[PDB]
Amino acid sequence: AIGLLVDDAIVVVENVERVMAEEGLPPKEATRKSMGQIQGALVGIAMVLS
Amino acid sequence: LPTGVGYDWTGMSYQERSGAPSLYAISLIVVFLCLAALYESWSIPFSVMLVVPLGVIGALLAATFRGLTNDVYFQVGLLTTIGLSAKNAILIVEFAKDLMDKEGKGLIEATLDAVRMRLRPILMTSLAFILGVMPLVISTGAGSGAQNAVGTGVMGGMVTATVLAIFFVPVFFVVVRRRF
Amino acid sequence: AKGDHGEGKKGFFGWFNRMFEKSTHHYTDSVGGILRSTGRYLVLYLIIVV
Amino acid sequence: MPNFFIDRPIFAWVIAIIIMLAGGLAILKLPVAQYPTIAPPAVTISASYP
Repeated sequence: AIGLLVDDAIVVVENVERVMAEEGLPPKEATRKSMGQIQGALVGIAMVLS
Repeated sequence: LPTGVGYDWTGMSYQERSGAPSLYAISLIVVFLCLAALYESWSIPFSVMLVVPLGVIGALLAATFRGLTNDVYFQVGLLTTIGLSAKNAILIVEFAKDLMDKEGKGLIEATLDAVRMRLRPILMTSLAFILGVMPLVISTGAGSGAQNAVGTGVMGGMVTATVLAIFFVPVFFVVVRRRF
Repeated sequence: AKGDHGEGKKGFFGWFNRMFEKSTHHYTDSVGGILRSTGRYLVLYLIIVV
Repeated sequence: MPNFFIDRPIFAWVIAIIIMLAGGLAILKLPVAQYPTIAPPAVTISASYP
């Protein structure tokens, strides 16, 4: 699991830098719209994972 | 044998009760159910499901090419690859089925830009993993099989997982999403 | 800030960021011809499913 | 809540079933008796002097 672990972490640190170099928002307001598209996301892993 | 003689299996053979392989058959009959939440419809979920072999094949090849068998150690290492692969697929199919209900886009639309957005994380995650698990696909001291049995089913996996996930997953998306 | 993906600069990541930003695109749209004719993957499937 | 499940009526059935499933599953693995064990435990010593 030194991986599923990593692609929970990497899939949220990327997905804001990726919103900031497309929308061009402040770090905070993107890490918010970003997490808004991966809410229910971490709910099929958390479910399917188990 | 002569009447009056009979037999019994003991210990390493008796085991145990109970014990059935339909565990995974009830697992797989609820990973449907979980996705039917995430992705609004009953018809969609198949998009991530169909992934699952694109993962095992490479891991099986990697074991068969190294000449190591179906352990528990390979067997768990399979299950990490069946989920890591299907996690990545969950993100692709999510972004797609959102950057067309939020944005409101055409029928094919950014199923492409879904795979575009996600290609950067999917690549560096699997790069890190295959790199971190490297020395434990050779290592060969103590646990020279134990540790070696762990990596080979991942090595072969995350190789087959990502290098097919990019391609087959939007096939699986568009095929199915049209079909109903 | 909007648009930015650092395509060239001082360190050996200018070398790289242009390199990955090249590699992405050369195999971004290669789904295109694939998705039009699904069939030649949809039964390449069964070759790997078996 | 109920408005949210009218908003997502699919989650609804995969909560009903996810219950019925991993509940009715319990009825495969549940002790069946008559009345629960109410009578107080009793140890008996026995011996025999021929």
